[PDB]
Amino acid sequence: MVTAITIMALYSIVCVVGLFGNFLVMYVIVRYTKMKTATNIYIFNLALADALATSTLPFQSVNYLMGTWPFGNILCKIVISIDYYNMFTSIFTLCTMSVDRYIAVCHPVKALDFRTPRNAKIVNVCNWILSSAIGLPVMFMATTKYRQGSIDCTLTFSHPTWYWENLLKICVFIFAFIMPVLIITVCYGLMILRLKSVRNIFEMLRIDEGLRLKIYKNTEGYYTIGIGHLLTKSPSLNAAKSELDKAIGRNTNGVITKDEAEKLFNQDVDAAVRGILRNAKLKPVYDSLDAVRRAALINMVFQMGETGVAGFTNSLRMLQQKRWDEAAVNLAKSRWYNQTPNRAKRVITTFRTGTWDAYEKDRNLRRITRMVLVVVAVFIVCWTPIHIYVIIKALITIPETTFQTVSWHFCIALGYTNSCLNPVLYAFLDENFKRCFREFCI
Amino acid sequence: MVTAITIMALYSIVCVVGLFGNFLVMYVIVRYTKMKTATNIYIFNLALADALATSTLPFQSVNYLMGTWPFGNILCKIVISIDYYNMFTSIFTLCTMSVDRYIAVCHPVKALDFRTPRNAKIVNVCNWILSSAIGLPVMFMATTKYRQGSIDCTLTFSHPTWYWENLLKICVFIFAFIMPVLIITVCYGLMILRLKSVRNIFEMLRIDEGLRLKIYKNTEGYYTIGIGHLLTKSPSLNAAKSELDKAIGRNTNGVITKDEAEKLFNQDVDAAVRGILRNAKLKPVYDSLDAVRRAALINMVFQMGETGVAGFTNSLRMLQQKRWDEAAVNLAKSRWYNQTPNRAKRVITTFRTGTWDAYEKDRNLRRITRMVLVVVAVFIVCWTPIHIYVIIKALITIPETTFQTVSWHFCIALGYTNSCLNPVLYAFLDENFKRCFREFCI
Ligand SMILES: *[C@@H](CC(=O)OC)C(=O)N[C@@H]1CC[C@@]2(O)[C@H]3Cc4ccc(O)c5c4[C@@]2(CCN3CC2CC2)[C@H]1O5
Ligand SMILES: *[C@@H](CC(=O)OC)C(=O)N[C@@H]1CC[C@@]2(O)[C@H]3Cc4ccc(O)c5c4[C@@]2(CCN3CC2CC2)[C@H]1O5
Ligand SMILES: CC(C)CCC[C@@H](C)[C@H]1CC[C@H]2[C@@H]3CC=C4C[C@@H](O)CC[C@]4(C)[C@H]3CC[C@]12C
Ligand SMILES: CC(C)CCC[C@@H](C)[C@H]1CC[C@H]2[C@@H]3CC=C4C[C@@H](O)CC[C@]4(C)[C@H]3CC[C@]12C
Ligand SMILES: CCCCCCCC/C=C\CCCCCCCCOC(=O)[C@H](O)CO
Ligand SMILES: CCCCCCCC/C=C\CCCCCCCCOC(=O)[C@H](O)CO
Ligand SMILES: [Cl-]
Ligand SMILES: [Cl-]
Repeated sequence: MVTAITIMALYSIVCVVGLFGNFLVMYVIVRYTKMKTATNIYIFNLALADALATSTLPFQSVNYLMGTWPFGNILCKIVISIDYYNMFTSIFTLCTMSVDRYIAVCHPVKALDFRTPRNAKIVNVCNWILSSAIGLPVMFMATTKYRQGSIDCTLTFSHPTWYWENLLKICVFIFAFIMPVLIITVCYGLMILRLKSVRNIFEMLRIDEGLRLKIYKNTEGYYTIGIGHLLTKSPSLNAAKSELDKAIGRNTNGVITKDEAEKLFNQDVDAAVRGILRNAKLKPVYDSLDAVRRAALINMVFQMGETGVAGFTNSLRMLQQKRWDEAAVNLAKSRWYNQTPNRAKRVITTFRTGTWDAYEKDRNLRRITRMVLVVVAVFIVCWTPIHIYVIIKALITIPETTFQTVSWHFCIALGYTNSCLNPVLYAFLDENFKRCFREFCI
Repeated sequence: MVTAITIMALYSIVCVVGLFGNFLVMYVIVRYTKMKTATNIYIFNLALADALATSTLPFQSVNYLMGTWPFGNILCKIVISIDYYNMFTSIFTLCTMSVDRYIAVCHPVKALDFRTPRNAKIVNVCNWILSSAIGLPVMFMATTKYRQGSIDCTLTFSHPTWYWENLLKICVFIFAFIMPVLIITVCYGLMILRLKSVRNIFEMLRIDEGLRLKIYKNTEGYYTIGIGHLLTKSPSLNAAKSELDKAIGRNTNGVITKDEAEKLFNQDVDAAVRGILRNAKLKPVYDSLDAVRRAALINMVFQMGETGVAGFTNSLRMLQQKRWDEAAVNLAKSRWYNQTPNRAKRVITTFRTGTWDAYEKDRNLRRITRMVLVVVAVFIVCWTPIHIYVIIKALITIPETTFQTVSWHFCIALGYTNSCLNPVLYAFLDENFKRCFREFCI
């Protein structure tokens, strides 16, 4: 029974540090207002699940040693239910984390709208409901099975037993393993696919304008669609939809496609460059610029039009003579800046530096992405052997040796060990987290 | 038997366009010297497999219609063997493609060494050997099974039959589905993790120097290790290993760790900046520069040392006065340029532009990565339903309805349809490929 006792020891470490760590994490998330972010809401869900599983650990270890389940019927139902709930909610939360990461990175303008932590709370609730769809019947079908001279807290079914058992094994195998992993993989691939640094004007302006496929009132309150493409001053939707129909050639109903937006984009960019070329105030300043600053100029022409950018005589003067800090200061004193300060700040920085540093993303995204990725990898390493082992046993017979039981309980074990591994990871891969940890320690 | 006839029609389309397409692809790869790249070698392997499966298609359709296998014993063995070989070699090739992509992107300096197409050919061979480990016994255990009034080309086993059958199902399920998908996922995650554009000096210099963890003779023929960190002029390894031991503090034996290289890196970068600061010729030119050009200066000090970069009076003059094209031209006429032209070209471009455009990667990488990613996604969409369906049937009983057989043969069908889907994809996601296609068409 050395296996049983080593299981007890290992499980004691996992239980103590697991509970301690997850309680610490949840408490920290709840307590500080700085710690309340979408990522941290998801992390909270994860920590909750882990805390529950670890809570059920000590009852299992004494089951190992006694050879019986003393704790009754209801507590058993609770235990198994918590087991399944953990298995589901964990990987589902990892999924929502991968999706949220993908959104935060590949769709920043859209990200700022719905990446509020309340949405993370909502999707966490939905996670728990979907998981309730499997967890509740498991809680119902769990009971105490009496045997010759022992007691079991197994999940039992009516005849044919192997049927319902293996059916459950299928459902968990598809929904709690295959599908979520596939979703994560798609998120990652799509992420590599849609992530690329900004070195040109087209990328630059999309950061400034965004991809909105429906007609929306802009900052100035005018009906707009695509990437910053303006339609009409009038408030009526038809005069905007008919202009959209005119710009496209087919009846839009107020909705276009990505290719139609990209096509609408390129013509506006060239129309801006064209407009510059026919302007005797702009065209000279145009050729005096490096590509980065030339892009900044097109950005202004894109926004307010050629006639408006024409009346920037002194800023244009300073630009043509290459007086950068002078021009930047003068540009910051315009009504343009007063209207759209953040965008103007980026463009002015582009004029001043000749570098793209006003656009390139913060390192926070990279750090959090790294964190989530590593967490996911650890989870996969911990849960893959058991998910596979179960399916294997379900459909073939294994030559009973001590090695079989050792490997089996080892897989179950590490499957539980993930739960105590998690908070330790939060410390290393997150600076605010290790900061909170230090605040609790020092 | 409408199912059988529609299967025949569908399979005729898949067979004709599949064979045509894959033969076309393979021929194009073989014929042109421009088409011989690592990516295209992998693609060749894929096309080969697909061509084989499609080759086995027509024999199956007549099996559907006749209700018997007329084609004998050997041809049957061939068919099933080809089936399994396709299933394995395809996804293995996708794996090697994801790995090669990851290498090409995240380790360019290392990439240029072993991304020769001969290595792709070698790994293709190994792919076929690993796949031979499962394909050969399948070819042996395949035979003609006679029944009441029909004939089967099934794979049959001795008693217990379900045991060996389900065992095979397990092995294919782990090795031809789970594990490869996991490997791909790890490649993608690691890719996002190690991919980031260049905006600072540390990234810049790593591009120029590379991460080599063993002591190697550099371009100048001196013993070097880490990121461009020099050791000794002497040819003896000990005097280099002892210097490495001295630089680290523990006995290295000529091998360090990534953290030790990164630490060795930061001190050299600052030592360069320090050296500049104590130089009355360099320090003035230092403060006159924007961050990008300041990085270029550190790059030179890193390479040839403070004393060498001191004797660039005229280039330094032109730099301080901000005469960029002048300085760039003058720098290109140095013995520095004559020695290491490619690196010097990048640094000079950095001095001339103030932008990082000499470092940012080619769009070819992005395009090919996109291609491979999309191919992989399509494959997953095509092979997932059947891989799952098989496991399901292996361990539970399905209520026999027409819907069951329809869905089943539909899954098998699309599983075969991937093979004809592939070459069409090569046309869209690759410009050289659609160019070859046009050369064959127009
Ligand atoms: C059925 C056959 C059997 O031997 O039951 C004793 C079976 O293996 N059910 C598993 C046992 C392991 C399990 O309690 C674990 C691991 C896991 C993975 C997959 C899956 O289908 C099943 C399981 C569980 C339920 C979930 N817990 C999760 C904790 C990490 C260990 C049963 O269902
Ligand atoms: C065993 C039970 C059965 O009903 O045999 C008739 C079984 O399902 N074996 C599968 C049938 C399908 C199969 O011929 C296909 C698909 C596939 C996927 C998984 C896997 O384990 C097995 C298979 C094959 C062998 C591979 N081909 C690949 C072609 C794309 C269709 C058998 O083994
Ligand atoms: C790190 C991850 C990806 C690896 C996946 C682990 C899986 C594939 C490995 C790890 C441990 C392995 C099991 C260890 C013990 C046994 C008992 C033996 O009599 C039959 C094989 C069997 C059932 C193995 C099946 C495959 C197995 C479950
Ligand atoms: C696109 C990919 C990721 C989706 C995965 C497809 C899988 C999960 C789906 C697609 C078709 C589905 C099968 C369709 C037909 C049947 C017969 C039915 O009596 C039992 C369910 C069963 C066996 C389904 C099992 C699940 C199934 C195999
Ligand atoms: C059996 C388990 C069932 C789990 C069901 C889902 C619960 C988990 C969902 C979201 C986690 C909550 C994070 C903290 C915000 C709410 C508490 C702190 O409150 C706040 O600060 C808000 O502003 C107002 O509530
Ligand atoms: C039953 C299938 C067994 C498959 C075994 C592995 C074969 C596939 C491996 C590599 C693909 C070859 C690509 C073309 C290069 C060799 C032919 C063209 O030759 C060349 O041009 C070379 O320079 C010299 O050979
Ligand atoms: Cl960036
Ligand atoms: Cl780049």
